[PDB]
Amino acid sequence: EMCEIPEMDSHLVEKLGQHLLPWMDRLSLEHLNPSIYVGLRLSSLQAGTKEDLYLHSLKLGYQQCLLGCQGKPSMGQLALYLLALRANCEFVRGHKGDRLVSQLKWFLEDEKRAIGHDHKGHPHTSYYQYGLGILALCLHQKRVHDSVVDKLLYAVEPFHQGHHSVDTAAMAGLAFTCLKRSNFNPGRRQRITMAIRTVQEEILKAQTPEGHFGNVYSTPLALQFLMTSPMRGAELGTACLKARVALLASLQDGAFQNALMISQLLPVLNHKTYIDLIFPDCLAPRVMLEPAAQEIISVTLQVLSLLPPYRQSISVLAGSTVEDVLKKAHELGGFTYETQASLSGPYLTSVMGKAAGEREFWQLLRDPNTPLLQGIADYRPKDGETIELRLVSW
Amino acid sequence: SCPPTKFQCRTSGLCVPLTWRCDRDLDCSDGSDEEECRSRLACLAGELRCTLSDDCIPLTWRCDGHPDCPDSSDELGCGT
Amino acid sequence: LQLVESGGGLVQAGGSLRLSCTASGRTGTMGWFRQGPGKEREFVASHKWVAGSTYYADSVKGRFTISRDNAKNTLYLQMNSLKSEDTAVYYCAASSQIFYGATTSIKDFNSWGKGTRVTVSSH
Ligand code: CNC
Ligand SMILES: [Ca+2]
Ligand SMILES: [Ca+2]
Repeated sequence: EMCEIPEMDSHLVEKLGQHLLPWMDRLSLEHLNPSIYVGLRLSSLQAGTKEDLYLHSLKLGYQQCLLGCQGKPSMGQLALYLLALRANCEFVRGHKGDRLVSQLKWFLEDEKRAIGHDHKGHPHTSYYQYGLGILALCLHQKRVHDSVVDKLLYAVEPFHQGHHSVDTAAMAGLAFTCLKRSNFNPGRRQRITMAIRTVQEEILKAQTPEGHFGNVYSTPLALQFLMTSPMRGAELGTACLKARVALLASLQDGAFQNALMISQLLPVLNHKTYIDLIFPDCLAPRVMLEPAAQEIISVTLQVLSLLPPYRQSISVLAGSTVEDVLKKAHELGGFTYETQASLSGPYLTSVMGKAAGEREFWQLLRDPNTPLLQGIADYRPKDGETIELRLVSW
Repeated sequence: SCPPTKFQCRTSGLCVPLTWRCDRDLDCSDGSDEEECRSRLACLAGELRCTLSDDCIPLTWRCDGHPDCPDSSDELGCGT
Repeated sequence: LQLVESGGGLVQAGGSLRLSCTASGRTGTMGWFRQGPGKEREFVASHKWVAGSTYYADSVKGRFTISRDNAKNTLYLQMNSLKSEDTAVYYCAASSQIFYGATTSIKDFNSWGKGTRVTVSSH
């Protein structure tokens, strides 16, 4: 059977795109987002001339900062910039282009070395970014060594334990699919074929009784991967229809606010995936997006990990973000937090002067010990909620 | 129209970084960038020395289809 | 979430101990873990929500049979063909998150039972 997720109401799709639209005018390097560009080009929606300026800003920022600036794009972000080039039917080229390719290849080589031949060692970033990097290079027809593919081939088998991420498995699966379709790494062809099936099975086993693969926010990338190949023996069609039901309910309940999440979902709603960047169709018609023309809440903020420990009740207007609660806590006094830019949005580097170290992140949780599925800007707490910030080791 | 730090592409008028004015890379649409023109650090094992450059590259980057050496020496004879 | 184990006492090798764990509420992944006395804890088997979302540690494969009643929030381990090493305390565990296969490690499970000890006799 095939994974077919049928078209959602054009109105519903349009309002998703309108969430992306304001970002088209935010061209500062801290806000530039190659995933937004890609998601829009693969969608049934367009922003017209704004897109061209956006791509121009991407090429200015990424090439100047990496090869020559407020900040620098990470290597993972460079990979998504490569996807953005494919979305405009471009191959990375010229002397600058060649250098960018080798920088991404160095990223993969360093992660390979960090992982080790024992395979005990962890990557400095994630297996998600490792897969994303292989995919990005493959989309531009740039080859990577079998030894590099093998790390990912291992990371995908159920009991491996490098990660337990439906997103990472889907991205891998996407990387493996590009290798297979391009006939790259022929000395790993059978293992690559088997790994794709492995990822299929593990994703179909992460399905929630509601219908989602892992989490509402894992479902988009999971669907992208599942759409790329048949799955004989399995009931892929049924699983995917159940996922649309779950997806539809989530959409109608305002689950998708975050621009990156929308950018990963929009291709699915247009029957496209990142694998369509092998043979892009840049001139396919797309609908022009036009701009879419009081209660008081108390949220408890608790940071047990820090000594002295922090528990406080913060009063904010309803619909306020966790970041909004954090900002009020700084004004009232006794709270300091630090944030770093991400394509997803603000990321919490520090709470109360403690900044997470290697393999440490500040988890956002709502009692009792339930990890939040959304970021500090995206999540809006219900009244009487306790929001906790815990330093945890990944 | 253009800051001293940035070269001005002719016709487009677009301001691109001054580096790239003569990078052998045609960065402006017209090409106005290029046409107007003009004791040692040891490597790891499992790396090559580029034939003419300082540079070291994983030995698997030999004949991988992509020039990783400035001299392109990693992609020269390239036959079994 | 509360997990309450049941069954499991004093069997001769070769076996047939059934085991049970019931939970107050619906959970994502439910699994079983055995602790040898004095030796940390070991993963035994998972079972997520759908069909054969069954994961087994290589020690128990072929005895095995983790099963899950989603209606009644209750998992089970058939544990046929028992041996010396199977003597241990068996703990039920649960987590509200369904992940990408094989959670295996502790720490990935938030809710635990008190355990049923199982003991196998050599004679
Ligand atoms: C890798 C991983 C993943 N994560 Co995290 C997970 N698990 N994440 C991160 C690591 C990240 C650390 C690393 N060195 O990579 C990790 C585990 C510590 C982080 C932490 C969590 N993650 C978060 C979830 C919720 C998000 N993460 C995803 C982006 C989820 C991703 C899945 C996905 N679908 O994208 C994910 C697989 C891949 C991230 C990536 O590399 N993108 C590629 C990269 C090129 O883009 P980037 O933006 O430059 O990547 C950076 C950011 O992703 C940032 N980051 C990671 N997660 C978040 C979440 C938010 C809300 C924000 C603003 C930034 C991040 O860390 C990266 C820098 O390394 C997200 C889709 C995962 C998911 N399916 O649940 C989820 C967002 C859902 C949404 N509505 O947007 C947490 C909030 C969980 C929690 N309750 O704490 C938390 C972020 C807390 C905070 N301090 O602000
Ligand atoms: Ca040039
Ligand atoms: Ca090469």
